[PDB]
Amino acid sequence: MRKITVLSFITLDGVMQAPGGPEEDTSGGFKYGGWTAPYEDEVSGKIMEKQMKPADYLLGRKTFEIFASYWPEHADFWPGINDGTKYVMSKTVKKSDWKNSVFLESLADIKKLKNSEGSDIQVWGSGELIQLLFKNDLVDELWLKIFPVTLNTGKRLFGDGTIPAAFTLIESSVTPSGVIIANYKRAGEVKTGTV
Amino acid sequence: MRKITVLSFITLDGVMQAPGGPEEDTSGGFKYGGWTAPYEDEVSGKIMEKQMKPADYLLGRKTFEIFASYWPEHADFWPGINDGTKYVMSKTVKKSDWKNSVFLESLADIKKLKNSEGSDIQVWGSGELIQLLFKNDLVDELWLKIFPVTLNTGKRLFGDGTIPAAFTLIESSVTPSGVIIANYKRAGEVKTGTV
Ligand SMILES: NC(=O)c1ccc[n+]([C@@H]2O[C@H](COP(=O)([O-])OP(=O)(O)OC[C@H]3O[C@@H](n4cnc5c(N)ncnc54)[C@H](OP(=O)(O)O)[C@@H]3O)[C@@H](O)[C@H]2O)c1
Ligand SMILES: NC(=O)c1ccc[n+]([C@@H]2O[C@H](COP(=O)([O-])OP(=O)(O)OC[C@H]3O[C@@H](n4cnc5c(N)ncnc54)[C@H](OP(=O)(O)O)[C@@H]3O)[C@@H](O)[C@H]2O)c1
Repeated sequence: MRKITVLSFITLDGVMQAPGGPEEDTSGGFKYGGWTAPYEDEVSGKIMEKQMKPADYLLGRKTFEIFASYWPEHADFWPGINDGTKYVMSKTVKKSDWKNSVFLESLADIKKLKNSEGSDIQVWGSGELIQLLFKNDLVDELWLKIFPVTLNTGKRLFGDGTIPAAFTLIESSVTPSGVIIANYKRAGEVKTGTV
Repeated sequence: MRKITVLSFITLDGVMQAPGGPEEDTSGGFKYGGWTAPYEDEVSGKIMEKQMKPADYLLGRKTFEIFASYWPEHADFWPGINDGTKYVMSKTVKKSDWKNSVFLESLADIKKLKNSEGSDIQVWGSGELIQLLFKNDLVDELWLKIFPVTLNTGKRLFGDGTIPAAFTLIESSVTPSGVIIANYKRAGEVKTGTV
């Protein structure tokens, strides 16, 4: 069994659509593409230069295609995304000219990939796919960056597929710009009591 | 002009409902009341102590009635809520047995209270009222406790009133139990660039 970590940038109110630029995702007429931009410093760059080390990858087709239009030309900056296998969930795509790209189609195939032998899997973007992974408790770890911003609309990290579940805060950090780094571990079932 | 702070206990996915006990709020058949119970410790107690200093209060009727059923009999632990004036939004309750209870019926009333002179206003619970506050940008600070848990359903802090807006992280820390204390300051507009 391989470990699956979901890495995500989110607003205070859990929005994750289009962090990196105004046209990254125009779904719904979303007007705040790029909201992650004003909050980038150099300690953040180091923090997730460590989070960008070589692994394998699991992606929704849309996030795969966003990545495939950029990163094949910037392997200097992120060699992990280019050298590691990228398993992509899609029914409409079967091949890519980006090397080390395998296309899966089912929950069953994701289960086989997790069972199979190989390096730990990273998930980036992939909100819809993440809903599928959450609903089947396939997500072993969460690396979140929470930014000091609220947006009403936009795709959400905790959406349709969220289940009730408990986590452990492995570690945390703060950013000179006001971003909270929070890395959680899956910890079984939700406990209730009385205060 | 008084400082309206909103204080709130939220899950990773931002559920606000019924933090303290299994029957605290059973709207929707919510089965996870008391989700903050396993996560309370000494450090949380001290941070609350600073947050429970004598202030004025602004509540939704429901949260006021939950508070009234318990807090007038425990003025030793939380004096401020008994001594301070409680401004309660309702069209249903015009008077209460609780000392220092004033009942407001409209948005204008909340603004006039804000325009007024007095102790700074604290807001606890009151998710629906909070929605009204957000929609008109009347909230100036946010003191959140984020808990390492996820629940699907439930009343959310950021809901049908959340508006796009920027914040400044004015403080943050972590409890040994794994909760993240994040206090934020309202900071003008949302900025987008290109990473
Ligand atoms: N905040 C961040 O960390 C971050 C980082 C990067 C990107 N993003 C954003 O992430 C978003 C990615 O777009 P998206 O989440 O809407 O789509 P996505 O998950 O990246 O990919 C959606 C596609 O993946 C396939 N798929 C996903 N789930 C499936 C399922 N449960 N069953 C069968 N097929 C499934 C389908 O492919 P087919 O149609 O081909 O069959 C589906 O159309 C964008 O908004 C992007 O800006 C966020
Ligand atoms: N996470 C935390 O920190 C925390 C702490 C304590 C409690 N809570 C939870 O907060 C929740 C409080 O219940 P709630 O959020 O449903 O309601 P609420 O905001 O506490 O009060 C509901 C009542 O307030 C009045 N009201 C609120 N907004 C109004 C508006 N825009 N216009 C006119 N009147 C308005 C109305 O009174 P009338 O109907 O009387 O006219 C409404 O019925 C509970 O679930 C509680 O468990 C959370």
